[PDB]
Amino acid sequence: KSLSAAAQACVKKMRDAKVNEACIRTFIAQHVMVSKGETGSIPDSAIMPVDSLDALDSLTIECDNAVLQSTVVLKLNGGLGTGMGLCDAKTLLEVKDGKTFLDFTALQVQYLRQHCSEHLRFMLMDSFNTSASTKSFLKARYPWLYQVFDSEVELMQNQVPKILQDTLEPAAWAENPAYEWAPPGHGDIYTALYGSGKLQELVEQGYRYMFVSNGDNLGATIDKRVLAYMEKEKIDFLMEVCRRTESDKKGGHLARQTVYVKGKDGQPDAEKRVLLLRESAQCPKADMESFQDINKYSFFNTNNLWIRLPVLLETMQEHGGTLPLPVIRNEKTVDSSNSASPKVYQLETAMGAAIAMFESASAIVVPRSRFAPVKTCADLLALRSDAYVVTDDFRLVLDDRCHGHPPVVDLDSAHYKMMNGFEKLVQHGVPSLVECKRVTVKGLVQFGAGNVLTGTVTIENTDSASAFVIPDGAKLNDTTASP
Ligand SMILES: O=c1ccn([C@H]2C[C@H](O)[C@@H](COP(=O)(O)CP(=O)(O)OP(=O)(O)O)O2)c(=O)[nH]1
Repeated sequence: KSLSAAAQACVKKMRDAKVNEACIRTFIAQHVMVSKGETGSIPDSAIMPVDSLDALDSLTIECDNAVLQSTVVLKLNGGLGTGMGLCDAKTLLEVKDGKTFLDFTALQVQYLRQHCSEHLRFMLMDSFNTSASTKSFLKARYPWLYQVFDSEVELMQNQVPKILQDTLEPAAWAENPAYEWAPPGHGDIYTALYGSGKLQELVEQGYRYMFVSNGDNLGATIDKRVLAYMEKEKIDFLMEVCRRTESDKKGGHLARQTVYVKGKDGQPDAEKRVLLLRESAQCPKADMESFQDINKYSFFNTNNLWIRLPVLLETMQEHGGTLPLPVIRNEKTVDSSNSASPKVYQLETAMGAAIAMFESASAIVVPRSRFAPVKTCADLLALRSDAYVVTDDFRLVLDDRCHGHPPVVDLDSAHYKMMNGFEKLVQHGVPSLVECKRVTVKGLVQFGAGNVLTGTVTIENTDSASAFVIPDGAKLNDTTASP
């Protein structure tokens, strides 16, 4: 009511689409913020760095199994993994030995149900793109999960209209009606859990803790030392972070901020703390130096989050059924391929940003073994290789002969960024990267079946007339090999 015609059009639009009401309430709130000209900037003058945290390696103590019976595991399955040029679900790529990401997860859940807590709950966050494939995979590979897939496993992600930069109205593309919508970031999970009523369901069913992570990350597995830690320190929201390195200067960082509880009564000294998240887009042009200074801001979000659900539900109800979160303003056109299509805004939230929205919240430093996404085919190769190994609880860990360090793989992105070409590289077989510090492939190359490599291994093809084919059983140590 009393909303600008622009907003009113969006409501009307989403109504006809039969869009969940929790999404419309949330999105309009976000639409208003933008319309009022909220910059969304997070300057250094508004924040202080975080310098000390508990480490996961230091905790020894495991929780009892009764805890795990009220735990929910939720993976994010929205991504298409187009970065490797794949038009279906990313989690469905083979990782090791005919097993996909979705395989290792399902097998890990299986372990916990049998050997620890049978009441453990598994859920998935699917986009419209990933829903069918995910269901079809489970129907063949994991019946029990499929059986309930529709009923309590699958949580569908919402879609939100792209608004015109020019009038903030819902964009209209007659060529492709589907391009009028966009996913609202992975922070939509909260809005999805509320409107679907599945938050209310779980809590009523006596489910307290939930662990959320990215599907493409095989580092993220349940660790009972984290659950015990939360119970002991009464934490409602725990964000796993790894250390920010030279490579991570582009990535966002964990920071802290101050508000005050009402009144100045008590000892007039002690302050408050809130933990927030700052993406690069939120940082102003002037503060970009410190932002990339990893000695000041030393931690980044691994997106492995443990949440206390009843508290989470309570919090949303205080704010009228939604969870306010900082809104990234995505500047695009309605059809990304068309440069001359109408310029639009896409409003997106991050799931890690909610940390600042909880009274009892914290951040724990985990080893980078717990942050292992496969963004590229180079990363995909490492896992196929014998450098890694599958455990009896179905974890993926680095073989002991690597002595803690995983083989760096450089692939020529002209040929190998695409999974298509990449498969041709490994077509005849797979090499042994366990003893290989660094491997590099330039130009067009195809591997022999059973080869092995040690130390620095460079493979260069400048000719690029056909492909340099490695002999079977060939061995390369601290060398470059061209034809
Ligand atoms: O909105 C989301 C975003 C991510 N993911 C999952 C899938 C991802 O593995 C992960 C984070 O992906 P991102 O950094 O967001 C990248 P991007 O989603 O642009 O990727 P593709 O273009 O789809 O390939 O969480 C979701 O389930 N929902």
